[PDB]
Amino acid sequence: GMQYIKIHALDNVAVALADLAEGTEVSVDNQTVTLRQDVARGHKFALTDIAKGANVIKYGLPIGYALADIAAGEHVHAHNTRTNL
Amino acid sequence: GMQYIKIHALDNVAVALADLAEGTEVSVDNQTVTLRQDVARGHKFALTDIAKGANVIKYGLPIGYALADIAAGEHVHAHNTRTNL
Repeated sequence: GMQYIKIHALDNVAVALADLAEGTEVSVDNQTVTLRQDVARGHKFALTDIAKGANVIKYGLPIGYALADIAAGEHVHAHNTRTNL
Repeated sequence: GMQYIKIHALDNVAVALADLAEGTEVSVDNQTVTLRQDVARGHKFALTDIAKGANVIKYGLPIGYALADIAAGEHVHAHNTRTNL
């Protein structure tokens, strides 16, 4: 099966579908993303840089914002984002 | 776009993509259901009954479990499920 799902075309995060190790390369939307941390199954990782204060877009919706600068390929979770739904 | 997304074929929840009113009839992945509470954009609702203790399945993964019996078309959130990812 797929290692990740990118739920919606506008999303700047994808969800890991397996426990993915730091340094793993993923092919998403005709580009490559390299994980910068371990990302547990079900957790988000960044498809692009998400600057501090910038929206996390998931399901095509702004679901929250970054609490600090997040780099493409980093683990996105409670530590570095706030969810606003 | 749609008013909801069922992300994976195994999921027993869908994600509202707009603020859906109590009463709305939903059709997805050949499945129908009628909403029993308002469901805010970005929030989950049950596609089928989910018994107390039973997994919430989202992204094709077990992401958590029900704290109480959940009826098809109910709002699924912190009040009636726990997330274990």
